[PDB]
Amino acid sequence: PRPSGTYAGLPIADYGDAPPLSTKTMFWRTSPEKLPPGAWEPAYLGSKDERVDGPSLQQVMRDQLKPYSEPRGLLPPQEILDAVCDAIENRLENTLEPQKPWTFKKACESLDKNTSSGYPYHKQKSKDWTGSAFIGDLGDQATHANNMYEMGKSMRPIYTAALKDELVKPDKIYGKIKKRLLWGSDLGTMIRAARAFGPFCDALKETCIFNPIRVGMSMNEDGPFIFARHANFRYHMDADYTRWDSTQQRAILKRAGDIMVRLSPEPDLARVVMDDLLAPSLLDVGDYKIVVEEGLPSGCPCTTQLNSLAHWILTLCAMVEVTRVDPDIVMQESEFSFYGDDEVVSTNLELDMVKYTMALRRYGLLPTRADKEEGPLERRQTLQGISFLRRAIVGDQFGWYGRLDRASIDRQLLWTKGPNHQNPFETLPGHRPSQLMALLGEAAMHGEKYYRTVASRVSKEAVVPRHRSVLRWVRFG
Ligand SMILES: Cc1ccc(C(=O)Nc2ccc(S(=O)(=O)O)c3cccc(S(=O)(=O)O)c23)cc1NC(=O)c1cccc([N+](=O)[O-])c1
Ligand SMILES: [Mg+2]
Repeated sequence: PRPSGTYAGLPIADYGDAPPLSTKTMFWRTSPEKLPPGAWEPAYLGSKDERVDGPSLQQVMRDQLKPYSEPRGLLPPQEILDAVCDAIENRLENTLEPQKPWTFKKACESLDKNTSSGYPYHKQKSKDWTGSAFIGDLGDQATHANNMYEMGKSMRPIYTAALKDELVKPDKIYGKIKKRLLWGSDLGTMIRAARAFGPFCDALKETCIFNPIRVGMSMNEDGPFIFARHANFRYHMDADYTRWDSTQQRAILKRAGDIMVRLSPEPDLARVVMDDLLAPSLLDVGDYKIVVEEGLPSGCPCTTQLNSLAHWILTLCAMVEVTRVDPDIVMQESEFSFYGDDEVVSTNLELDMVKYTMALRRYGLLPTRADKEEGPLERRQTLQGISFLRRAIVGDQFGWYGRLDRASIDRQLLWTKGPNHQNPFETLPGHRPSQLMALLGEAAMHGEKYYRTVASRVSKEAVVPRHRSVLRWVRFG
């Protein structure tokens, strides 16, 4: 750890080991025809992107790192924070079934084998996986990490920075180029965090309908119940935060982590891992590993739950600050849904929206109105039209459900995933059945008319069910 200075506003701690940022996309066009105006396309691919002449990917990454050197917003008032945290912990103790510890074997099995091991080998995890265990280098890395876990010994996570290959609005390619920062965790940290927090994460997933952290929900199976519950409350809103992860305070995440640790079956071992996760983070940006003291270190498996929990603490602190009602009463009078930064907030309380917005902003968060104008967040008295997990919530005669917007459905027709390549507009030879049947489902939820337009598009080239049938399957079966 010898070099020094400042990289993208953040301290340099060492030289970096990360491989080069990706110059390819997994998205291919489904026909050679020209795309409509305003059509979304895969994010910028760097100096070799034929579509535009933009900055280096490393510069694009430096842009994403800016928010992490911004100053934090403020802690909620301490007396409110303490009471909110207690009420959250208490609700979780009243609902979660105690779990057994996770074994090394279980931890290994849980890892997604089709992503990278991160530092130091940067290889797809499948490559040292036998079907039942890690061998070779990953085996060594995993076993060592597991030993350290069992001994309650600290290890420093090393995260690897990347940029997300996804379809984006054209202006993010042909205007001011943007591309989203991803933190990839090192396999050692994944093994330790899996063993320590997999149990809590499982317990919490079993309650995803009765508790606000919805991670693990099935939209088609649980959405109807989840949204029917929200609708029992009068006022509905969604703060639609900007840059949620980069604006988090580690002090808040430490509060969320404390709760996770105390509700874990190996709390002394889990405490060591959570402290490592929340200590100033080492992020490999290629040239340098830099130190990031603030924001969400979003590599590991449990981080969505941790982030969700931090979301819960802040939303509730803001509501208590403004309404001056006790946390437990706010919770009696509300239904929340959280998935990382994504929220739905339903309440019977008459919130002073201007005062609510100001408190969120005082905490360093960046809530945004639907019109992106300045001023206070808005609320409505129907759940319908609020979104969660990229679906509009819709109510009808049969009940509530989540519907994918037409535009997202169109997009999945224009593009298909396949191996990585350099030119997005290239069509993939050689035809995705189950994915077609799913698309018909979503199309169906928009009526027979739109369903039929999508149904023709699907027939090419390529068992096309009737609207009424498929609707019934997706809504009820
Ligand atoms: C965030 C997100 C973004 C894109 C997709 C998604 O469906 N992507 C795609 C999958 C498969 C294909 S395929 O090539 O035809 O097989 C896609 C093809 C084109 C475009 C997409 S995409 O929507 O633009 O990514 C595809 C899914 C998600 N994930 C969710 O909607 C999601 C996340 C967590 C939980 C739930 N959920 O419980 O409903 C749903
Ligand atoms: Mg939302």
